[PDB]
Amino acid sequence: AEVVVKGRNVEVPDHFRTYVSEKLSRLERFDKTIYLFDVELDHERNRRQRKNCQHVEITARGRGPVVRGEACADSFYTAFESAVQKLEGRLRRAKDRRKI
Amino acid sequence: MPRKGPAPKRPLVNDPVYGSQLVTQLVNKVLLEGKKSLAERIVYGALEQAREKTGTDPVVTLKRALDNVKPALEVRSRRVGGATYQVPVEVRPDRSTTLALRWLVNFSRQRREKTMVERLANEILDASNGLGASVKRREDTHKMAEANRAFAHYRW
Amino acid sequence: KKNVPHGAAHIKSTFNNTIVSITDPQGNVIAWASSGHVGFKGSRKSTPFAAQLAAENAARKAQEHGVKKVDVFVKGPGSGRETAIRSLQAAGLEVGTISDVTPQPHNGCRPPKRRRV
Amino acid sequence: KTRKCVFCSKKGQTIDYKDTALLRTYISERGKIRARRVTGNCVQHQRDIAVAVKNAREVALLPF
Amino acid sequence: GSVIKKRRKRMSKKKHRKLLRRTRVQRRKLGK
RNA sequence: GGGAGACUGGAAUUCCUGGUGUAGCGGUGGAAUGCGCAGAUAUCAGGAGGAACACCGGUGGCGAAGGCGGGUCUCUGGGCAGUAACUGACGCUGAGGAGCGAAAGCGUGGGGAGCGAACAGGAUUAGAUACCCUGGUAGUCCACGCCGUAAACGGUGGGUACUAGGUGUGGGUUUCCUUGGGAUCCGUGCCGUAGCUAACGCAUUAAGUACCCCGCCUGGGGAGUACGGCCGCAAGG
RNA sequence: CGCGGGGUGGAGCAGCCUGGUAGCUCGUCGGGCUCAUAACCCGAAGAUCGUCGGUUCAAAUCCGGCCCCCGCAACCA
Repeated sequence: AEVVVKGRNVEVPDHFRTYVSEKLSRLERFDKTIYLFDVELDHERNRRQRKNCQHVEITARGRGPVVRGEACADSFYTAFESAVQKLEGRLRRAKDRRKI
Repeated sequence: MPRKGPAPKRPLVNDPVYGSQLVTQLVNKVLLEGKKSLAERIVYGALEQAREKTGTDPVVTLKRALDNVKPALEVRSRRVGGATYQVPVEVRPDRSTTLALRWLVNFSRQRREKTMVERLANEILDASNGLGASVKRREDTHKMAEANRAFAHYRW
Repeated sequence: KKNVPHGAAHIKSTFNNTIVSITDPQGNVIAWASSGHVGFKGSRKSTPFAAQLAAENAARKAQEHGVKKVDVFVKGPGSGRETAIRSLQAAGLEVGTISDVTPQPHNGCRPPKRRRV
Repeated sequence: KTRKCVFCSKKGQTIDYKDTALLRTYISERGKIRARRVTGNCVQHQRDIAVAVKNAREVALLPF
Repeated sequence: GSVIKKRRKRMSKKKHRKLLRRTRVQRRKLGK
């Protein structure tokens, strides 16, 4: 499970590295089909007497073909949590749906 | 040009040396890309080597091999409800000539003669007798079609 | 073994297969032919081609005991009634009757309730 | 059909459970009872035909 | 109307039923 | 097909004995547990036993509401119309109250074919304490009682008088053509004015126009829950 | 103690009593199936009879042993 972590326009704290590792690591748990993950972290809303909109994109080449998956949230941890919930359900569906 | 109906196809001129639709169509399916002239040298040289190993008209040997590889039924693909069904379907004439020439060229290309001319000569000869791997692919395609006859009803 | 001058077919066309016995007027069955015994198994057993091969093998084992004329008795809902009648009229036995004896309860025992898949 | 009846229109006729001809005019070839729409009965005599056919089946005069 | 009202009510009802399953025994003996 | 009691009818499912007869049957989206090879499924003959009543039968009948359909007999309840013979306002509603009240459930005693919670195995699935499959006990059935609850719904308390119509169908009286229409009283549907409504809709079977009596509501949760009492064998109300 | 039967692609199972014609089932890759996953479906890659001995045209096949395998049922072995 190769895990590339890019910004977009943003610092990348050691809390973000660890949290990224553990949410995305849920996927290593039960989807053995994985290969590369590419994770890229946008930061707008900021600068406008308002609350910053984070965005997370995640790319995932499974064993086979390419998921993508995009999430916008007021903060970063809540967004990456949500993104991993979605990915887990999908994959088991791409696990699912088949078996005769 | 699918989903609007059938699309009009290009008319194909016949061969200068041999005078057949099927020789020129074999040339256009020999054409690993770019060199139609070199495809003509492969097909022509292979059919005069067939002329050497038969002593007859080469296009009769070609059409007899083409007949002995030509399939009648093809399997496919429709997955009704969570199970993949090999469905056997009647093959059109042009589809059958296409599978005959395309199998002939590709499994000549797998064969282990030195040049391409000796490969295509030996594959047209072995398909004329019935001893190539391409005839075994015709028998395996009719093996999948006759083994899967029941699923054919959908009328599809 | 014996000779039978004419007999009656029994075709059980119940969705997953058709079991084709033939029977004299007495009702004893000379031989029984089924799709499963042809070699098909599972969902291919349900197919009408399985009924055609079941009536083919039933008509050959029928013809080995010398039956010529047959009155066909077909059972209830399923795929392979007129296909089995077709393979019987081609495979050595002739038409006769086509009698649709479906076992009809009249709100009898309560049927299994509902399949939600 | 689309008549109005034979008992209510002809205005004298009795439906009789012994009479096997009249009850076999209203059952089908299967033996099942035809409808009020198929035969055009008044509703009273559709009840009395249904009960009469049912009695005649109970005493073996109709092939059930 | 909507079935949401009906279902909130029914959630309450369910929870209560369960609460009487588990305390059934206890209510009998603590009451007796 | 209002109710109760009694007697009885056939088709179908299951088991049983006996034939005929062989390797599969069953099941599924696809399969596997499963029943078989000791003679199954299949088919024929006979027997047992239980439950439910195909067709008629539907936007149809009856009942206060639950509800009610095999047949026949016995006992019994209500409704409608016609005449107007009788009584002469004896009407309406009805707080508390008594009675009836689907299904599930409860007690004692029978019965137990099919279906079947719970309960197993199989499969699916990341995982199924699920759907789907194979089996399967209480139950479903009857006798005698409890319980008192439901989307017990027309989501519309009961009574009465009036307010354009059009068309179906159910019960019955009569005037006319001579079964056809008319008119009438009672019933049940579909469409439609006026009027009403927040809107959808209702619309002579009102949610219209008015009178009489009862029930009930007063923001959402907390909660139809606690405490207390009453009923109940208990579940609980 | 015996008299018996019992060996055949990795395996299980035949066939082995009437010599010419050893099958069969899971461990096999490639396909077609789906946008897919898998299955479902097709084909494919291994034994000429544990083995060695005589005769007959032909010998797993018929007969001698062995390695074995046992079934047991006997053993006052």
